[PDB]
Amino acid sequence: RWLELGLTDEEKQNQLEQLAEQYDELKHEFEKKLEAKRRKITQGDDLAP
Amino acid sequence: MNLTELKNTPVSELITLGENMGLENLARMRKQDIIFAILKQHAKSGEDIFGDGVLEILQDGFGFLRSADSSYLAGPDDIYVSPSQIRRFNLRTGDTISGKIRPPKEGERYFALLKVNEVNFDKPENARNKILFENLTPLHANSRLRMERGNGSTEDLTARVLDLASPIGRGQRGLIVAPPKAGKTMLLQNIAQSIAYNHPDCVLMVLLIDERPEEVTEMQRLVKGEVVASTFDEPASRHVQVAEMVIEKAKRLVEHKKDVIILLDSITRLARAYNTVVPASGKVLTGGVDANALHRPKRFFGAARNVEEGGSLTIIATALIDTGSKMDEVIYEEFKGTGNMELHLSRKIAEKRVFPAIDYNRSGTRKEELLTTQEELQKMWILRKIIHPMGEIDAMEFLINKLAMTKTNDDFFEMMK
Amino acid sequence: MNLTELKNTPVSELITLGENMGLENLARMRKQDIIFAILKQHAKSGEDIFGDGVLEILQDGFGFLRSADSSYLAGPDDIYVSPSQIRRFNLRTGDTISGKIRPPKEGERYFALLKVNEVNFDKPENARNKILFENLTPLHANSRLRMERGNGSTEDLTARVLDLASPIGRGQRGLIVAPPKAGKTMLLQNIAQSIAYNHPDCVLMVLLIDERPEEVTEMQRLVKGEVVASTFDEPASRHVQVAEMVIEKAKRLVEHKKDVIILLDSITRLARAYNTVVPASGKVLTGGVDANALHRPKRFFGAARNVEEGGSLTIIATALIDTGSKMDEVIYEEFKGTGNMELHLSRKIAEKRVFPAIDYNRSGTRKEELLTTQEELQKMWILRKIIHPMGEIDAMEFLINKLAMTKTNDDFFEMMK
Ligand SMILES: Nc1ncnc2c1ncn2[C@@H]1O[C@H](COP(=O)(O)OP(=O)(O)O)[C@@H](O)[C@H]1O
Ligand SMILES: Nc1ncnc2c1ncn2[C@@H]1O[C@H](COP(=O)(O)OP(=O)(O)O)[C@@H](O)[C@H]1O
Ligand code: BEF
Ligand code: BEF
Ligand SMILES: [Mg+2]
Ligand SMILES: [Mg+2]
Repeated sequence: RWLELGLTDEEKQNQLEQLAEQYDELKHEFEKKLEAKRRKITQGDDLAP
Repeated sequence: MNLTELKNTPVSELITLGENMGLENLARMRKQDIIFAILKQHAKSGEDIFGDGVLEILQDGFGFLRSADSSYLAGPDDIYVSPSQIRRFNLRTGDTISGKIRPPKEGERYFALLKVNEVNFDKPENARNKILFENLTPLHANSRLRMERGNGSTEDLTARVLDLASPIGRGQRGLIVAPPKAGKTMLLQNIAQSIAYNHPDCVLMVLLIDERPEEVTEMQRLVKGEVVASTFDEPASRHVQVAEMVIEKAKRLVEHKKDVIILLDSITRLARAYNTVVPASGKVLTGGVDANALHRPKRFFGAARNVEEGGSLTIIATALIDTGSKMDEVIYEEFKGTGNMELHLSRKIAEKRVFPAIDYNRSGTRKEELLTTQEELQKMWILRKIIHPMGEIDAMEFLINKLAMTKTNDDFFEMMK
Repeated sequence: MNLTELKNTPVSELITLGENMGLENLARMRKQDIIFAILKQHAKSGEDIFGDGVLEILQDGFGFLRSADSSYLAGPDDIYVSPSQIRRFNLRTGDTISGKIRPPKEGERYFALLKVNEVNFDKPENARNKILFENLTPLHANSRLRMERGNGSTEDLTARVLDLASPIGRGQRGLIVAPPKAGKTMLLQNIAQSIAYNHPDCVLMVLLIDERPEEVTEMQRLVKGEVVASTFDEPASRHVQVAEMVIEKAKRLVEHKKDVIILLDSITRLARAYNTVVPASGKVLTGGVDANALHRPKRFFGAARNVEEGGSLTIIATALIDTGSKMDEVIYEEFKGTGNMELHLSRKIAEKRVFPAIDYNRSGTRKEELLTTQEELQKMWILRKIIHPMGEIDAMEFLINKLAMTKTNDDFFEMMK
């Protein structure tokens, strides 16, 4: 829960930021897939006129 | 690419840039989606994108970073922020954020934040170790605000009168009681010019609620400050939204040890918006007013204070009277014993074209001893004793006529003896 | 661990202790839940926990023990008490309780009481054998309160004037009639300092309703007493809540044979809160006032009395006039013939910067013969006869100018002959 620290910013914090950005992108993609599956399995089905 | 750069550009320059990019006709649609589409293109082929604004937390957990030039409005210009930032840097409602953004991917329409570069013009590391707002220890006015420029033009004298009628300092609550057609607009304009000229270090903000768009336009390009306003062609939702956002921005900024001074005109229109947006709680007052409809305006007005630990927040809200409604009187009566700096503008003097029409006898400031020296405050007392037995119009006549020849206020005090 | 210990600590010390405990960032949230979380941790690893406060009974049967530093507000700091205590020790609204507490178990969020150590600074055994409040036999003022310190500083003379204008004793009802901008704030401040310096044995409480937070802050750390107040950024619910809790605390404390003296400023704002919180009963008066909206303020004011069986309750509530509304006059007229100690502060003298501005001619005290000796009261009568034919301003001029040179009040009486 403490992925974020600070030491020798010039490159260490750069790599840590790249990693945190990749993590945020991964979480966003997972949430997108989650909501897509949700709205797909919860959308109103057509039955008959 | 910076967002504020395209922001300070007029619409014609955005049109020219979009036509230089060779796209579909962009001049046809909103400035909002104009900037949106040109940013989408230039970010399809361009660097990292940069942006800045103020953050508002939604009830879904995520947040929206909006611009003050759009008066913090919802639209394609906004920057989406995830709750993961609000857990990592523990973001807050009203934080001045500036950082890197990117285009939205498949199915998304809001630009996503990449890395916070400046949080309230400060370090995110230093954004943790901060002090809470109401957890602060308020204090009386300690440092006085110098409004006298020293040049003595046609309008500067107006400010000088204030300097001898009701001195203001950082952390003081100012309330202006004036009927319609009394000249309060350029009163605030001259005050803002003077406090922006004398103190370029404190961030200065104004607020216009239910105001005409002409004054909004002429103000947003004449004085310094993020001139945010709320025109009457929008419902109370937008007005209370501006209230929330700018009051939270000021709160965060004083929490960051900065002196913020907020100019509101008028507080009665904002309170009316609060009343018409808040649900009815059963208790009605005279004129269709809710008892709970004044709670949030009272919060907004009392947010200003002088912090001991650092920074300060001074509010100057104007109040309307003598306009006939029930709400104006009930609100002004509710707010009378709240502010510690009354400025009364009598229309009885404005009808004679004697500007500024200031009720010096009915005006004053409590705890004014902590703003001026002993002899300054003594001269103020002697002059108040001299001018008090006089009427209203003749009082301002003598004041303005004697401040016309002498040019510095202490010289006026000297010559008054 | 005592709760009041962490209570008297500033927020910075709580932050340092929480960081010493090595937890999640606690400086981010309320002082309320700051103390809550640090207590939860230190009680996960720590002794029995101890706490203290005032109890309020809920309509569910249970009760909440709250703190006066939070002005008896609802939050995680509160201590839950079961109705089984209210059956065993037969607890009551407004009891000063102090006892052992523990963390809440699974699913609970309020600290639970273990064993009452002190009930109103007294034994629970002796908490049974007590006398009811209205069941007491009221009496007139028997013992006078000495407000003169004897040093004669710049402000102490103010109190001395009261000692010759309207003597106060335990059980007397004091009502201050003053317009805005009359200097009543530091009037109560000097009175509180004098009665806290002369009588450290009687528990002294003040009440600020709809007051500015600056005065609340400067008062809660300058005088002795549980300085409880109610700022205007909360609705009438909180104000009437403070009214209930502190009046019940004073009632229980005088029931325990203790002299309680309550300082309220102002009674008109509290009555306005009562009006705007009470439901409408159909009968409106001039200015949107309910007939039943004054019943509870009248109860609050008349609660003060001088008990024969032991202890006493003296209330000093201030009233506002000359501020324009309908409510101020209707309330002051309703409360005029209620209190037996009028103190009138004329703004006509405060406009001349003659402090304290006291209307000696229009002031007085009924049954003043039971507070001073024969010659003291005779000298008071002779001086009243001397100063009554004079005006207002010149009256206070002579009073203050002749009390300036002499330093003890009886010496002033002697030299006045
Ligand atoms: N300092 C000043 N210098 C020049 N003209 C002024 C000044 N103050 C007021 N006025 C006059 O007063 C009018 C102001 O109108 P407005 O701002 O709408 O007043 P209000 O807001 O009280 O209705 C202008 O027409 C202007 O000529
Ligand atoms: N004893 C005193 N000595 C000097 N100045 C005083 C004294 N009492 C009052 N004042 C003046 O009166 C003002 C009191 O302000 P305030 O407390 O708001 O009055 P009030 O409480 O009556 O509204 C101050 O500006 C102060 O200069
Ligand atoms: F702005 Be005006 F006083 F209507
Ligand atoms: F505090 Be002042 F009397 F309004
Ligand atoms: Mg105007
Ligand atoms: Mg006062």
